[PDB]
Amino acid sequence: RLEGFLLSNLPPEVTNNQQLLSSLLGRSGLPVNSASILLQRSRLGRTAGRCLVLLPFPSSAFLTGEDRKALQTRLAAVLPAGSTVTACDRNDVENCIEEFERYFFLTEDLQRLGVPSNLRKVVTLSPVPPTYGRREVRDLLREHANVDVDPRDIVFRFRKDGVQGDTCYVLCRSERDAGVVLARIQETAVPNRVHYGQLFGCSFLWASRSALFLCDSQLDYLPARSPFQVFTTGWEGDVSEEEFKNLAYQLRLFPKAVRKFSHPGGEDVSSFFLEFHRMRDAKLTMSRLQLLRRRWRIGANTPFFGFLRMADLRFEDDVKFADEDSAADSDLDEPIDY
Amino acid sequence: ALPNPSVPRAALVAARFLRPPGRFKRAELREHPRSKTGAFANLVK
Amino acid sequence: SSLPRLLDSELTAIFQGAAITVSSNRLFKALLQSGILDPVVEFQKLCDLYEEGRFYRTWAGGAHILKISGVKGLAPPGGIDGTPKHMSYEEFRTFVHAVRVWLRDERSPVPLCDATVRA
Amino acid sequence: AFDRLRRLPNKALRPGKCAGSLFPSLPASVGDAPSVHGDFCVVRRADGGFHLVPPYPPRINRTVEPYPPSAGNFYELNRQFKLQWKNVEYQFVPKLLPRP
Amino acid sequence: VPPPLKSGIGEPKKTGYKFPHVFFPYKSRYRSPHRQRWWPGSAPRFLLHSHPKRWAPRRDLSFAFFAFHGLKPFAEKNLYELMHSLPLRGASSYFWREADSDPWKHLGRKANRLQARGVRTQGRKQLVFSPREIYYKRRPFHALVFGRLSVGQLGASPPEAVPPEPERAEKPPDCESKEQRKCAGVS
RNA sequence: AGGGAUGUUUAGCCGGGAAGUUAGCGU
RNA sequence: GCGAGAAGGGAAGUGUGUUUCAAAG
RNA sequence: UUUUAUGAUCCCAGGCUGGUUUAAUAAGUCAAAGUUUAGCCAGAGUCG
RNA sequence: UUUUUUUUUUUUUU
RNA sequence: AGAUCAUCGAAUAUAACGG
Repeated sequence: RLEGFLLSNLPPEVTNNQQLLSSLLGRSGLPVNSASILLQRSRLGRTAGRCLVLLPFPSSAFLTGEDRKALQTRLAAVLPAGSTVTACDRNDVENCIEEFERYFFLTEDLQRLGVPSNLRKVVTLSPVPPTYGRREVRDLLREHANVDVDPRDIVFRFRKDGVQGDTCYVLCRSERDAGVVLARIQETAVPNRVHYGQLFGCSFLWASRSALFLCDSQLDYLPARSPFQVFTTGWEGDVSEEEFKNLAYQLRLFPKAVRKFSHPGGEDVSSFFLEFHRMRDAKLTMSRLQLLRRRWRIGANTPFFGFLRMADLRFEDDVKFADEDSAADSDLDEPIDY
Repeated sequence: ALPNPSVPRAALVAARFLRPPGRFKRAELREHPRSKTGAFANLVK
Repeated sequence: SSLPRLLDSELTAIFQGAAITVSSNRLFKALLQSGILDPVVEFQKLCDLYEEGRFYRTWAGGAHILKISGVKGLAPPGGIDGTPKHMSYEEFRTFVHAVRVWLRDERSPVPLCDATVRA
Repeated sequence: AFDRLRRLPNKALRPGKCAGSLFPSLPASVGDAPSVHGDFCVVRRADGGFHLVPPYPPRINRTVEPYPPSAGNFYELNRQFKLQWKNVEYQFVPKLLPRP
Repeated sequence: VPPPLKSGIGEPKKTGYKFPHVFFPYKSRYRSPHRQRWWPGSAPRFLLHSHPKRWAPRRDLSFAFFAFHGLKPFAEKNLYELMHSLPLRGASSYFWREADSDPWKHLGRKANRLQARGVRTQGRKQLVFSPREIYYKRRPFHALVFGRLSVGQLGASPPEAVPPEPERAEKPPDCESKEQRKCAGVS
């Protein structure tokens, strides 16, 4: 049954004032038993580009068919500004909307568990699923066809610019053995899309592959800002020097690295960094490694190399964020050749 | 499904300025044995 | 709630009874006679949904014009046969599924086809 | 004049425009935006990569007879490309060019 | 004239094609990626044309006929063939590649290319292979050998030998490096 | 008593490739 | 590993072309 | 029910465009209904 | 299901 | 994506759909 609507794409001038937003709801329908709203807030105290509206107790709203819903939707769609979406909310998706707001607030808090070297070759990705996803919903998966009881509160999801649940979903595993087993059977799988009317929805092919990693350390933020083209390599043999051991053996292979770094931690595997001058040299290196991997019979899915990147950060007392900067000119370093 | 197969979105946006192959390059793919065929890359299945 | 499941075997009798390919004129009248859809659905109701669903284009129903006319059929009418698309067994199945739900969601509190709306 | 053999113009693979789009989000001109990929498709390579590939037969024009008279001495004419997967076969051999 | 196509040992009989490629009559400058390499100054495709089917009259058949692989010249003996006759299948040994007598480096059409330096007017550090696990599929020229790859320094002796290295652990036991030519070891 | 004795064939899924096949409408 | 029809007139009449606009895979 | 002298049915042949100076109170401010020479767009598929 | 593998994985019951 | 005279060969015209 009907339980409320869901607004999106709202202008910043209406979310920052509760008086204006409340006035628009009184004329269309019930005023702010009266209805209630809930505005999503970020960790820094900033609002979002969407809101939520909840209807009164079901006692006075159970008998509401499509005839009364079409008129209400239509009438409440005109009062707000243009370029706005006003969709209905079912009984199942209503509970999921609350979790969406909580994920945005805990985005930075949740990106610390298993991110360090402790859990390196564990993390996985699968950007198949659409916005329709949940911790509970997704828990049933990877159990009926792969046999793998993954943790519950270890599920992280990214977000787009409009605080919308990005299709990029990331999972974790308790152990390391089962990691490989996840990315071998989840290929071209069609469990379901949506559970409406007691029947399944459209089809969706699954595709799991290791293409992204996470790391959190105190000696990684500064070193990874000086060079423009920085590489990452791992899965090395017993403990080694930089100038005396890493440089000498590098001559055999084709790394062609200007500089190098180390990665302590006291584990049984090392990981030395690499540096390049031009983007073409970096690019060519990627191919080389890839080719070599096959030769060695290491594994397609086996993490061997990667590209280092700096995650976007949002500071305080700033009128505009770095990620939302339209005047940035950080693309000239990547020349195009064809 | 039929029009467009399962193609990850990550590999579609990046492949933008990729020049299409020529006439002779096309025959290489079509030539037997088709060793350039990847996983789930079959044009018949 | 609890929408009934349409058995494949049942649809075979209706499709073959109205008679590989068949015209769409005889199928529209036979669907209502069997009463599988259950107000009473009128003949115009099915025709309106057929055009609104963009089934002629999807199914490539206009490809038969070039066989008779040829080059003259490429141009628009003003810049011509107009026979309906002859749906096959496979094609007809899809349409029946699509029209079965379009009538149930017309009075449901939670729309399924088009839930969104632009201001 | 009934059941007369007509002729249609030739058309090769249309190259996609650089300035394309994935999905037009409520377009506000009187037309459809072009595509980057166009006719071409992206597939997984053997060595774990992504590369272009000639799609399934691109509208093999059967209306016009072969130009070189000496085509049967080196190539088998009247070919068919069928799609089968285990015990399932689909009817898609008719390659018709619909009107604009 | 080019040599006739032949199938290698361990392969079922195939049907020969009527033309080398699709554009046989029409085009002539087009070349297939899988073209044979028989002209002097090239190398075979390993497992496509290296070991074609061998036949001989009944009279010529003998034990020694089967041992042709193990008696190949130094310039054509691969790792697989070399390890087959060594004690313990060449296990617990060292191997290295000597790139000094390649067919293209002495003979061939493009045997006078201009290098970045020009011409050669005049102790090294060569890689060493330690085979650990040996698995033979198609003897004596086929195997899946897993070993530890490391670096070692050569000696001052007249021949190519390995004094007190390998020293550094490069990578865990992996697949072989090269399949073209290999030398002996100290063991 | 040794020039003896002992040893003998491992199983399932999925993706791609070559030859033969290219008969099916029973879903 | 990458490039290669760089030697193409065989098809089409309301088509091939031109002009006005548009295109954040 | 639809086209039809504002050419419907219908037979043969022809692929579209640009190219700077250029005399004379036709003193062209773009060479004035239609004239070209490095050039743009465009030109199906097949080893069963 | 049968030859080819320098693209993979799985095997237990107090 | 919209718009965008047709000409020569002397000429010879009403045709296709449903009761």
